[PDB]
Amino acid sequence: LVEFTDEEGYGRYLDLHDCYLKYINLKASEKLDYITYLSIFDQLFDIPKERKNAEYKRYLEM
Amino acid sequence: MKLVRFLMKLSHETVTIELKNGTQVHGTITGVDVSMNTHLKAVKMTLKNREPVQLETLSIRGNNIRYFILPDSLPLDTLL
Amino acid sequence: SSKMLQHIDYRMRCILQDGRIFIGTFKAFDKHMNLILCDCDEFRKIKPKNSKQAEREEKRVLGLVLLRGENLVSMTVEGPPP
Amino acid sequence: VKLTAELIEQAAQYTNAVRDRELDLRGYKIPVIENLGATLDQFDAIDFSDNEIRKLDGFPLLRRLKTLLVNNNRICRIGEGLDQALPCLTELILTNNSLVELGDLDPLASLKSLTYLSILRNPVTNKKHYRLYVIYKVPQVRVLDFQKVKLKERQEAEKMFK
Amino acid sequence: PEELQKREEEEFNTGPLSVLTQSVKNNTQVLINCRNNKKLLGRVKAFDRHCNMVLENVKEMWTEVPSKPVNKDRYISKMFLRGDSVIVVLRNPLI
Amino acid sequence: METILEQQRRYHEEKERLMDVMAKEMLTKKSTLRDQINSDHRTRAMQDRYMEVSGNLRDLYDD
Amino acid sequence: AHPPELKKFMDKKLSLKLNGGRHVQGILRGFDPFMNLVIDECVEMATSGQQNNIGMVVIRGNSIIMLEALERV
Amino acid sequence: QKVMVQPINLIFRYLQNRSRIQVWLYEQVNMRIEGCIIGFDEYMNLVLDDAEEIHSKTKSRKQLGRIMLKGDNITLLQSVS
Amino acid sequence: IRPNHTIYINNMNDKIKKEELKRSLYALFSQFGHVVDIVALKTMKMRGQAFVIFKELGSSTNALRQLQGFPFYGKPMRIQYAKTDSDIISKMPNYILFLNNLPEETNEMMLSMLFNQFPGFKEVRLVPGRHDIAFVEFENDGQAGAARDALQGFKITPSHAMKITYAKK
Amino acid sequence: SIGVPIKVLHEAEGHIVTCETNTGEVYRGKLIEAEDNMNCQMSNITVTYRDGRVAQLEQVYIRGSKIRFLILPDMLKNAPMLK
RNA sequence: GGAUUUUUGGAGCAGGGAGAUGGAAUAGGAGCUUGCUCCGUCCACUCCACGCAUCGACCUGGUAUUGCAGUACCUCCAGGAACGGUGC
Repeated sequence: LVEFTDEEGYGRYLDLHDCYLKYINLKASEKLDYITYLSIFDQLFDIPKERKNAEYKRYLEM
Repeated sequence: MKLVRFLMKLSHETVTIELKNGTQVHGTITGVDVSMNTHLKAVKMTLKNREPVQLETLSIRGNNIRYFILPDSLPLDTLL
Repeated sequence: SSKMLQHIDYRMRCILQDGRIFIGTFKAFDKHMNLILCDCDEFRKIKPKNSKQAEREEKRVLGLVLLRGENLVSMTVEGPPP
Repeated sequence: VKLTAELIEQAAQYTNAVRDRELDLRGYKIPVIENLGATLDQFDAIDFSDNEIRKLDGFPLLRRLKTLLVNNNRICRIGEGLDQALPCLTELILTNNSLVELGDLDPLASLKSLTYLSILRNPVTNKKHYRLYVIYKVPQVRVLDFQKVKLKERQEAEKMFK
Repeated sequence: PEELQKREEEEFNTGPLSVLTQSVKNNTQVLINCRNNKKLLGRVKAFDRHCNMVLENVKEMWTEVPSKPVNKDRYISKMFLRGDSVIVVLRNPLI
Repeated sequence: METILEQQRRYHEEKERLMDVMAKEMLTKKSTLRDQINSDHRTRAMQDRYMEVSGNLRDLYDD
Repeated sequence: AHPPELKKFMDKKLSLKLNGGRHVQGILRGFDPFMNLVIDECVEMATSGQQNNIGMVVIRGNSIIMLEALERV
Repeated sequence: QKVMVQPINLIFRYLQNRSRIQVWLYEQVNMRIEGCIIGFDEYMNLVLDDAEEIHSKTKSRKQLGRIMLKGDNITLLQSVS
Repeated sequence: IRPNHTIYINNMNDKIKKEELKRSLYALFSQFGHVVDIVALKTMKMRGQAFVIFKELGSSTNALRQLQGFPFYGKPMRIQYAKTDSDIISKMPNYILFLNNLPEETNEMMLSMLFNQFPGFKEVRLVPGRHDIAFVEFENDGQAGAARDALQGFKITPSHAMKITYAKK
Repeated sequence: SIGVPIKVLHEAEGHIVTCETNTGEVYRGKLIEAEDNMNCQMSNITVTYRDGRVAQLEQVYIRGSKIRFLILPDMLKNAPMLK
């Protein structure tokens, strides 16, 4: 419990709620749910979410 | 209905209380009473424009808190 | 539960609204969260006012302190009962 | 008997006569000082009367301390890295020890905030040009051996060993 | 008791907290000024006599001087908010 | 000090004990995810010890 | 809701200390359980030396910090 | 054995005489709001007729009319006439 | 003069500040024993004088034995036992030893006080017969040894010194 | 009822206490009477006035809502309410 | 049991002006490195308005008190002002 948070349940789940909050701030609009956010993270080698030269880079790093 | 009763049914929940003197106290609730005084443990407490100190437990008075940050994994409709 | 009664007789640090720190043996409290602190010391943060001056903490010894509850922000423990 | 946190936790913790936070360690015959950081920086003055401490060393970072009382110990050598761990000291009470040479007082110039010193009942007091060497060595001390410094002492401290 | 529960619902329907009632009626955001100058855009889950609030989807905007001060904002997902720090609740926010 | 004989013998023995212990763990049944991850993290620290002991064993043969 | 024990300070010349550093002096003429005072011959003294006699005032209790007895009480 | 001027009596005297009342402000040393008291109530909330703010720094008086100055702001009630 | 816990001090330098005087006195008297309190008053009756309250009587005797005429802030200080007791102090080998040259007047409580210092005493018998003689019995032999070593030549009522020997079968 | 601290404050009356008001002025004097809402009246007051100006007032009455804290005499440290 | 002395807060914010003054070792942008130029963040010194006046703590020299007490603080003169807060 110094290595995992409760939402992660020891390798069962990953918390992406915090990343979803940072993502709302980054897009500057609320037109985007948690489920809509997960569809973004199902992307692999296709069209990017934002322009890859913008501020999306700091978020992607984190 | 009073929402202090909503807050009193929180224990071992990791919140982040913003106090009235610009303080940010991130810790898990051990007890809230009817006067909104919150007793936390495992506290990461950051004063205004200061480094985050850590305390084993804190006991904030009720009027001095400004707002909470509750966990996202909280079903509030069952809590009300 | 009466949670503050668990914290009784400990060396406790109490944060006031103006930023002071009261380290005292927390003897008693009540409904308004007044405190009685034995051997209590207050700690004022001192603004530096320069680019190169450090920030210091001035400590006053007080003794038996009744702290009115409207001043109190939050209390933490420092030590076991001496 | 060696010193541990056990003798810290049981000893008298109180408010002294000069109204600071005090831990008492009288009459323990401690030869080496270690494991002091369990005091959790809640103290301003720690007594060490009647211990067999050979050297004043092993001092961890405690910021709130303003007085060390090392009365009647066996300090023959002194620690040098004391100012990095005791930054806000005001009194050092080194009475009744076995300091013999002038250079043995040389680490004491590193404490910037130092104001009061007592090196009484020491052989280092016995040698000539002692007190002026202390003033010329540690200038920030205002009270030396319960004698206030004077400007004639500062001048004849600056004059010698040029 | 029960007459106070009917009294509080009719009072929250017709009184000053109606907009908070309206914010729990059709689930629209309110813009809440706080005593530390933080604007809060978010829905209200529940309120009371004190305007204590339980809030969803909160965007807290505020203005920070580093020069020109910038509109640094954060997204608090779900929160509780004490009622004495609330300044102004405006039911329909423009943007 | 018998670096050639005693120290290498002790380091070889300590390695054998570490192999026996994480073998005893992989022999035992596991019942829930927390205690699985806990043992797998424990076996990681034992592997860190094994690698360090094996490091020292390899840098003790020049003399 | 207990009234303050200002029965000593009644009809005695006071020196109030209100919040904001304000300072008024005068003969205390009455009080309520909220410590709202009624001051007769009330003279307001500002940061400037000149003192405005304002006569008969009602001071709300929550602004009072202190009151000094300028008479012996 | 002494009789007391409780402050509601004197605020009601201000009401009866319709006297123009200067009101000081809590934690606001600059501004003083003066007006004719039409009425007041339990928490010392006042209503004022032809009220005006007086900022002592700018020495300017801004007219307001009939206001309801909330009671917790009041420090002192001074009669100008 | 009787031994007290508080040592009274005059002939000090009155030009120093009171808090510096209190820090310096706590420094100067931390050596002898545990200082529980110091009374330094700067009023015109009591300036230049201090009182140091100790926990034990022996440390006050050691302070009076050491600091006769100590140069302190440019003045040789004069320490005496204080005429009154404090507020705080007033608020707070064989088992059998044969004692000789014991004062006739000696009270039972006094004997317990002197002998008891080296722990628990089983019983003491004073001689109603050959006066100035007594038997002191200790519960533990170790205690007895300590008492015997220390007590011989003990000065109680300076006119006489006690002689203590181990009882013989 | 009445809390343990206000009972200690009532015990402190007749002795020299030290109030600090909300404006930081330090009023040290003999506590003549204290009240349930911490209204304190003190005689022989020595006021500090927040910039060092120690004056001596006689017979002050401090509103309890402005009291930051109350340094009570240490001889009340053994009171049976503190137990 | 959110309307003056305690718990639903009267709190938030900013440190005067100027000078071809000085620095961002590893951390500003633009004229698309390096060198140069411009602009919305500090500290040190100098000038106007040592920001101002106040009292407390404190350092040097001279000087007075030799006194048995449970303490906001304690002699006076002159210089310097490192600290605290009050009103503008």
